[PDB]
Amino acid sequence: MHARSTGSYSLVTQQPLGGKAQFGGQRFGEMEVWALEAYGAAYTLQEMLTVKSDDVNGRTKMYKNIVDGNHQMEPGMPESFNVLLKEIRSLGINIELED
Amino acid sequence: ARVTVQDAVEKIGNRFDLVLVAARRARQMQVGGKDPLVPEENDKTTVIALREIEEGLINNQILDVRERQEQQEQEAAEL
Amino acid sequence: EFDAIKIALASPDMIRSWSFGEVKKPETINYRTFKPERDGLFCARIFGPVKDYECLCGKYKRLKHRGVICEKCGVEVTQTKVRRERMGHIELASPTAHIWFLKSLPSRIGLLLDMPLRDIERVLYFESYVVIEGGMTNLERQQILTEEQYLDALEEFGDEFDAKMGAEAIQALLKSMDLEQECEQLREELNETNSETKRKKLTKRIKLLEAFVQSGNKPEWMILTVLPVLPPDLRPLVPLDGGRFATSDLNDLYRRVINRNNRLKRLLDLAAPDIIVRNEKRMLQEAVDALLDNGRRGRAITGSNKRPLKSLADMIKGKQGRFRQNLLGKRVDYSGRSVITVGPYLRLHQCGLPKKMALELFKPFIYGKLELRGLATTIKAAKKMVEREEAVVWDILDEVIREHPVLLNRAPTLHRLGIQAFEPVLIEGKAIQLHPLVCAAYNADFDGDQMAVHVPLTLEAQLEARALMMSTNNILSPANGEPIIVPSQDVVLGLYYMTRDCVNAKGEGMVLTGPKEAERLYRSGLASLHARVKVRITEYEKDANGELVAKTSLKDTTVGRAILWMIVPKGLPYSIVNQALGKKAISKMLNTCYRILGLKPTVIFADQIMYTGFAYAARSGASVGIDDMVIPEKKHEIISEAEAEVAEIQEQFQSGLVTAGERYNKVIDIWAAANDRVSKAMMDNLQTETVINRDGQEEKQVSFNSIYMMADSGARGSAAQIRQLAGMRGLMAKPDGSIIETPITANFREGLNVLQYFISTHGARKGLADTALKTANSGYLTRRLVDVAQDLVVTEDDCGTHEGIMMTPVIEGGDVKEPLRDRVLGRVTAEDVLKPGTADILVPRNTLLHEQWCDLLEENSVDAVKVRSVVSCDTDFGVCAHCYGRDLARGHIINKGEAIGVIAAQSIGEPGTQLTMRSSIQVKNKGSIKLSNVKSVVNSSGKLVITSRNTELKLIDEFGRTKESYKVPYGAVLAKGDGEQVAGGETVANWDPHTMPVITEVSGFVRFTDMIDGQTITRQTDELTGLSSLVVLDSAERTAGGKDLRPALKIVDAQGNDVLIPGTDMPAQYFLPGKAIVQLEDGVQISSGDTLARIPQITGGLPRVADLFEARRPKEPAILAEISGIVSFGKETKGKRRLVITPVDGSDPYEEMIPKWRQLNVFEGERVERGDVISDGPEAPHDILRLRGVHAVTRYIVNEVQDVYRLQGVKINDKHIEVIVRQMLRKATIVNAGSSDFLEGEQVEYSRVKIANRELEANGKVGATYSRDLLGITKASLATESFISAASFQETTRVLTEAAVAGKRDELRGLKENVIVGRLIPAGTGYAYHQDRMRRR
DNA sequence: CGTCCGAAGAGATTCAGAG
DNA sequence: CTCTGAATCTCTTCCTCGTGTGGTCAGGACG
RNA sequence: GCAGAGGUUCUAGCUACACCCUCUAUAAAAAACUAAGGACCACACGA
Ligand SMILES: NCc1c[nH]c2nc(N)[nH]c(=O)c12
Ligand SMILES: [Mg+2]
Repeated sequence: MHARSTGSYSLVTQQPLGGKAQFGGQRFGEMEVWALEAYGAAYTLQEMLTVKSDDVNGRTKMYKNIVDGNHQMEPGMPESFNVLLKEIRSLGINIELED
Repeated sequence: ARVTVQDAVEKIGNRFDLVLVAARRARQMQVGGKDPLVPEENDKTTVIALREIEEGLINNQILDVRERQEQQEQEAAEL
Repeated sequence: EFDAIKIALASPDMIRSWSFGEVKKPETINYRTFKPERDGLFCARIFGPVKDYECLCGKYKRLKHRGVICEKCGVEVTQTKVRRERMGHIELASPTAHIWFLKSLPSRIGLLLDMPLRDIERVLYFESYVVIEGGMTNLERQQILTEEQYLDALEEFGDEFDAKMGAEAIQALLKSMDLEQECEQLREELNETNSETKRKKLTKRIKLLEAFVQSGNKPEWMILTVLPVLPPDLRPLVPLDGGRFATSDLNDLYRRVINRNNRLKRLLDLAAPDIIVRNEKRMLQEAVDALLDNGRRGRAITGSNKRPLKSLADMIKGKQGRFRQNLLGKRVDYSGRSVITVGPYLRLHQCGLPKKMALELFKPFIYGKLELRGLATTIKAAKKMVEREEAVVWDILDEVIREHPVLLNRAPTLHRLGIQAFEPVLIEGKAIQLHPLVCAAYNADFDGDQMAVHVPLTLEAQLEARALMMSTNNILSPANGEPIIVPSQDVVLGLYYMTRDCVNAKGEGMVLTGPKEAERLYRSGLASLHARVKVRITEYEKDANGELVAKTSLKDTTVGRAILWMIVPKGLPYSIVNQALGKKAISKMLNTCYRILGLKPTVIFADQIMYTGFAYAARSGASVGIDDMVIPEKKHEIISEAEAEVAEIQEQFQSGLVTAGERYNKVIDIWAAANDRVSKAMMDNLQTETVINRDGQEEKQVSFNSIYMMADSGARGSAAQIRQLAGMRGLMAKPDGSIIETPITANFREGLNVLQYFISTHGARKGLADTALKTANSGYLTRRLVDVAQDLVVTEDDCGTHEGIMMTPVIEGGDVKEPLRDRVLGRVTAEDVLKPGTADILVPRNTLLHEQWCDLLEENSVDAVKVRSVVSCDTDFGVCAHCYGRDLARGHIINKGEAIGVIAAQSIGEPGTQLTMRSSIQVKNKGSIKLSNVKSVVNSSGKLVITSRNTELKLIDEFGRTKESYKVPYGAVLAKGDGEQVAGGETVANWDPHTMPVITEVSGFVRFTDMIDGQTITRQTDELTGLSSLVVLDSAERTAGGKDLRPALKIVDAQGNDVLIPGTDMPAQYFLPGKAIVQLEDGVQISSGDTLARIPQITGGLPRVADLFEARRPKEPAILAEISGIVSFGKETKGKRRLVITPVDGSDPYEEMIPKWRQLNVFEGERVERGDVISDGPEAPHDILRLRGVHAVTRYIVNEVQDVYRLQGVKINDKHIEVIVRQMLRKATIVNAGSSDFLEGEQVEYSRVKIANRELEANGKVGATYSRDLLGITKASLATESFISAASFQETTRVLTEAAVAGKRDELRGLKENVIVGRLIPAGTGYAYHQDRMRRR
């Protein structure tokens, strides 16, 4: 048995380090993502990929919303994507988010 | 407590839209100060919204018309 | 915010623009004060502050000073989170090349300069000289010179000759190269080139040049001159274990590069000897190579226990990089994990959840409600109240848990039913209880299996986990329209024991009032569960529209059946609960309830069935004992007789009558017969053994043996497993596959000998080892299938097309494997299919075929219905609703949005786990016979010998339904005329399978046309026929003159007057192949059909499915004709046997080089058509596609995949395979450019070329001719137009390099590229939002 | 106190020998 | 006699989660 | 922190997303506000 609502974040800023020794969250692997995509699941996918795992401006906002009464959500953008962008940019390849 | 939502999806065949149109009602009853139109049977806002949809009291058109009426009242309030 | 991600090639100016400083010192931190280094990798003025709103020198950290730059330390007071956003740059002393572009699949810089990769490798690492700007001397600009050769050339002429060494030479060469001039020159040479060998390289080079001139890139940007660095936070170096403070693989590489650069600068300013400077340049280049991609050159920088260092490239690709470990499969919060438990008291829509787990999963809601109700004031007070576990906390938790679904999830979630929603029911244990009925869809097991509990949070999530994922809404499986909640083990046994009959039990013949009286009588004890009585029962029938008519009658049935009637709802009739009620009966009962009634009563019916089954299985006390396993009494006699037969066969072997193989086969056969007899005896002694006194003479009854009750009902165990417990085990197999002669003649009830146990261990170990890798293979196949069909969302409603595949019942030749009533249901008619009666439109043009419509087609005996298929859709970027068909899990037309790609991928991936990893044509019934493309020529004997070799025997009954289909080869001796009512059980075509007779189309006389005796004609004494026969040797077997004189049989007269084939003026010639026993000697009268010659003549598991989906060429592809023409031997098999196949009017002489060892089925004078087998073998899918069409390939691949799947027993609807096939053939090569911008050799997307062709056809211009291509799923997915979805599948480096060079821009719009980004996927409930966003744009 | 010191197939290649 | 089909040579990939244990690195003087 | 300063407490508590209070030279009267380091490799086991 191991249930954790919240815990210390990783270097990538993903909140669940994993395991029982250090409070962790069960990995929502690609297979579960595909299983959600098979249904009409779209909002739960967003809320399990951005506001639940790694969004420094989303997790605190949703915590404050939850402890206040309304269960809304601010999408934001995953920190791991910014980490990927920086890693690719450090490789001599210019990748940007065009508008 | 709504166990099966088949009666609710009769109103909206798409089913994906049914979730979207009930989220608005649930937010209106949770965040906004709108009383439910069905007898509140000690159920949460989501189940109340689904039950309201089943009876035919809440859909996209009716909710949009109510929002338009609220907008008109706001216009009257602001002179 | 952003709408698309754009990739490109980084410029030195852009690299400096990104940088916020200039890293110079190869240090990290001080191991005394632990402070950011002055100009090291871990700095503060270059990258950012270490502590929030505080300077390094700790001076004026007001926090109102942000944006102020403290001059004491040099840092600017800002937020700490800026240390993971800003970067720095290193100024390389000498230019260094990028390994990702130099050493890749196409060698970008090698392709650009048209220089071999070896020479560039040599010059780049300071080994050889390339002399840029050659001049008037002998050597040119791109000449390669050796070191001593360079010295000699320099001593010879000291003019503008410039032999450079190092990456500077490559930089100068790239700068000097003018792209446009090379573009026109390469195009001119492409025009000049005649063949395709040079044309391939020409096209690739011109494509690279055009890509470079199109996007905003420069050819000299590939050589890095300023190296950027990762933000310092991203490389942590903070283990803090015992003060070590040293765990960065990336940091070591950066320090290496910096140190090499600094040493090179020092040597350059010190004017060191050229050799030393060049060695340091080599070291710098090696360091940069290791930093970018370690292990690509051939060596690996290491030292940490001799383990390779992790470079930047290793942090992006693979299964551990930040592309498949942190971007797709993000770990989530609000999750739990525990073991499972049964908990039968639960309903269908709820599940157990431990209190201690729920109090931590739902903590924020508890805090919120505690604050709202006023129990606590601050979040700290609520926290303390929660940790104290006070009584009020539990009451609050019982309120925040009332209607909050949770997503229970197993680990290997293959299909969509893996993660299902459930309402929580709070329990006091430590395990999440799972409803027994839903333990089948999960593949759930109770031997310690672990599940994960996730918690939806938002209102949309809670509504969705109620209207899309609750267990009540998932009744029918997405793949096959069969129920997914099926009673499995205990409930079926209880129902079977409940609904049986005994010939004489207490309470027989009593006239029971009703089911209430039956229950009262059983509970009291005056009667027994199973005893035939007469009880009136009110059966409600819904024959009237929405009206339930009551029919009360005295039906003859047992007490147990009468008790079960209360559970059954009103609508269903009574015949459902009057049978033995095994397992298929219960499943059919549930299905009929779901059909006649709605979904709402079905859930209650299932729950009541489970409860009653559990209760009346507990009341039964069904137990297994040793006395239950009854050994047949005749076993010893059968074994003794089998041993006697074995001894007799051994005696025959000793006498030499039979051979070793014959003896082995006979022993195997007699042992198999003995096994069959033993099994039959065992069954006859178990199924009806009970004899009971029926008020007089004893009467036989179906037995009540516990093993037989557990096997007949279907609870657990088939007939073979019962056989292994009482009868002989059987003939076990040796590891290689040979069946061991001596079988295991001992059951499991009796003792098993040591040798017998070893032989059993063989097979057991084989099975376990096979499964161990079956799992991984199925996982990989499922992943590939998902990644190939991720972007398929039903966008439009009606395609509007008029084409479609032709669905017909499939008959292998023995019987109809799949009737038309199953391959048409759930699909929309492509056109107006009419009944056999002419001018009688039965089904309209566009109608969904519901069960009633399918029945109408069966009643009229239609056996050919045109059906719209997803491979024939024309809507670009997504199929339409009508083309797809039925939802297959809901029963209505598919709603706009449901992702039919992932669903089908999982549906073809989930069954893969259980799939294994390793003459006289007879007639069944009476009906007419058919022959297509028949060369009927009756011989003198009076038999229908047919020259046609690819014709079929389609037996059509009086009703028109094709009962069976066969095939007859060249010169097949028939027995019945075409279109004649044949008899039953006879052989329609009794031809000899071994021989290949060459018959005479026309009679007359025999002439030896190109058959001079001895060389090809060999009249050796043939004692087989009692007369010297002119056996034609094989093409290579005969002499050189035999090949020179191709064996041909002309038809002539007594005076050599050549007689022609009726229809063609040329004389009839029979080009006999090799090993052909020709009988009629030259100058002998022949008959019109007399046989001249006589020629006596893959895995199907998971690898078969993988090979089918990947379109892998077989070992020996079937050589097919590319055009319809007359075959003619080009030469005498000189090295490669040629075959000139030229048409009658068509002049194109298509020639194919057939290997000599390959069997050539074609003649040398026949006329093959496009798509005719010339060399027998497996048919390659590419050839089928390019020859027949897309519909034919689809019908081939779907049929083959279904044949593989049908053998094991699993059922998958064909549309799931069809969408994958459609996702395969997405590419099309342009044949004629037309008036469009497309070039000639260019793989363009089919949708794009179709759109361009439509646009051109709208005005007065011609379109573009294409040719559909079939790529493998592992290759089609890698050739998409998005560089962020292909990079997530395989070969990240290659995809990234190819995208960067071309400067592509992914416009998202996919179903995985939005998962990576982190926004609404445009498949599910986000479809409306995404379409609104598109409307806004 | 820093400072310097197997397998299985695919691509990606040549080699080639005959007509 | 130059590119046919036929070898020849490097390259990439190989389920999916838990429960855990142990081992863990660059480079020591030096002015 | 109304700006500057100090702050009950319920680690630390003008930024981490933060937030509030009283006060006029410097601390002291008061309640309501929020979750910090995780680099790699071998071995064993479960569905
Ligand atoms: N984070 C601000 C802070 C420190 N101490 C405090 N004491 C009280 N009463 N209020 C506050 O807001 C603070
Ligand atoms: Mg299990």
